[PDB]
Amino acid sequence: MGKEVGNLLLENSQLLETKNALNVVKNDLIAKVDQLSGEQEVLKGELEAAKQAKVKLENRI
Amino acid sequence: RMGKEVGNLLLENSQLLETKNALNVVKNDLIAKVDQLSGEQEVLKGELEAAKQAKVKLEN
Amino acid sequence: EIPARLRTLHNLVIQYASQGRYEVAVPLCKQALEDLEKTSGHDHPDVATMLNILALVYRDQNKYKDAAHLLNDALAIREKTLGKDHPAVAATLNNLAVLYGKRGKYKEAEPLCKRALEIREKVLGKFHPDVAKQLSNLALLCQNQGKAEEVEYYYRRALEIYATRLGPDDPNVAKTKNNLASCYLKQGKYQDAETLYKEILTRAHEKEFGSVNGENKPIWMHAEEREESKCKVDSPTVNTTLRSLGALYRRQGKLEAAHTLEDCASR
Amino acid sequence: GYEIPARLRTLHNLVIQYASQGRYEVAVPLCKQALEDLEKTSGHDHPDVATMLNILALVYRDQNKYKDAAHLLNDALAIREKTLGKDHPAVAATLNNLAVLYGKRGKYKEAEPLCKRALEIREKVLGKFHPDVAKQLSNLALLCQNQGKAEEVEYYYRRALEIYATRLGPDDPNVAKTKNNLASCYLKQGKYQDAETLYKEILTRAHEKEFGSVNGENKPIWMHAEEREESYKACKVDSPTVNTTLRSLGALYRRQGKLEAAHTLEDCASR
Repeated sequence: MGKEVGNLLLENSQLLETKNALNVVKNDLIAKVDQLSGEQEVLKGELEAAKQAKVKLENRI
Repeated sequence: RMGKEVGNLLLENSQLLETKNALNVVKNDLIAKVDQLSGEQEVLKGELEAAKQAKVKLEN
Repeated sequence: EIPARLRTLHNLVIQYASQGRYEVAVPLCKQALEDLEKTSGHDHPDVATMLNILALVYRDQNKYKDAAHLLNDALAIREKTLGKDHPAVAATLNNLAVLYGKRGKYKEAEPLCKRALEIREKVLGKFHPDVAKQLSNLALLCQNQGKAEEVEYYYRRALEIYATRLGPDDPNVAKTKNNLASCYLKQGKYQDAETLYKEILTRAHEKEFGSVNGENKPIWMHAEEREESKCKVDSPTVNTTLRSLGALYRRQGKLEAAHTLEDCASR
Repeated sequence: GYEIPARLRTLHNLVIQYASQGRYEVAVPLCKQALEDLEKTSGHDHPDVATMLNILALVYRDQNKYKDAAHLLNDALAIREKTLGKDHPAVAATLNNLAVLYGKRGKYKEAEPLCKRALEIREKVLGKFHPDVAKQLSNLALLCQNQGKAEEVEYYYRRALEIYATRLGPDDPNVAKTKNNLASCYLKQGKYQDAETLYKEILTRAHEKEFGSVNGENKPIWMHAEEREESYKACKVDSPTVNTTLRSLGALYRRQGKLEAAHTLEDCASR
């Protein structure tokens, strides 16, 4: 029983370290997805601003 | 109460394991969405810099 | 309705819980809850938000006792932090009431629904269309309890909002008049339900072929004329009406009237 | 030949990021979970498990878990020898990595055969006179310099220079870098005239790139100082490599007794 408890405590600690590492990465990955989705919305605006400027130039030349 | 302690450790080990595997699943999915987005942002950065040069080409 | 930082994780939870990847959704929710109490503390609008999400995932799993408990805890946080008579508090009461009704705890769901309608009226106004949607839902909780009078009152209040606030052509109006007529039929208020059905058919007919004149008579008026012996509206609500009024004519003995109305409905 | 596959790219950066922040408690478990996810699908003997193990060993290098890092790299090379076969660039990359870990701990002799096997793999795939074979010969020369194997250093740098000078241009900085390193090795052997000629070669090419071919007027920087020793100046301080040369040859003239020559060369280097 004592040997089994020791092993379970070792495994529980190892699992906990990994769970907390995975939680840290998951949080960081969400923030990178949020920064990217926001940055893509910026670029989508810049592209549709120049797409209208394409027609504005042609009306002159 | 060695038996009571073992039972609790087995419960905690399972709870931890369920969470670790759920976190691993999400992390993997989040990486794939970052890869899809970084690739898509490259297409857009390329498209914007192609039209930025085309702005000058029309004016000439 | 969801705070800015929680938005991504919230969607991720909904997505996993929709894919039926419960083994992923539940632990994501559970870890996020611990991360929220670390910073904010249990009594927080974000912990309340996060708990509501989880109890809805437990509803999908059919962990009904868990879902109920989780929502009670969430409403408790919402009463402190956001205060009583808050829309978030109303939303939770509706959630607990929907969970209770599903289990068949109709009487238990009845006060929750009543408190939420009271919150809705205060914030939106007595004659708001959402107050009408709430009155309709509360009327349905009494129908399941067989509280015939209560059903009539609530559907009568709902119709008042629908008919005046929205147009007559609105489908919500026809839906209510069909539900209220049904409630009348259960009470034995046959003539009341009959008039309701006629109203529906008459507006339908008028929208299609202008104002009712001598030549242009409605569908019912044509059949009542047919009983003294000598349409194709793709609206499902208008079919229910045609069938139901036919059923009434069938009970009234006006069989030719029940027939032509059944036929038009068949068409 | 250290190509990181498409999948591992994001996670790999995340590992490096955490291991740079010194968040070892996050980096090591990320690596460890990724390894289990890789054996689930691929199986231990896989190029991706090998890649993932090499990354972790470099995280254990940063921690100074040198025995762990060594073991991990041995396992990675073992996978790479089966899966990719012996005499593969990935196998060469791992041996170099293992040799870099040994050199760090001062096990220069132990790192010597590994480096020698990798150079042998490089020669087979790239060709004997490839510029990467020259970069390897240079690395193997540093290994001997650390062991004080003076003759070996000269051989390896001589081979490297042969590749650099013929395969690449004379103006290439790799050529000047080698000629300065080889001249240094000569100075240790007492081959003073050999190192002197090497320095002069460097200075003369530098001068020629700036002001065309050397004629009557437009003599190089050294030739101006050697003539100065018997009794204007246009010298370009373009490269740090060209300064090392000027300072070096200057000191070398101080040994010869040609002090005015040592002076003007020191001055041009100062400028």
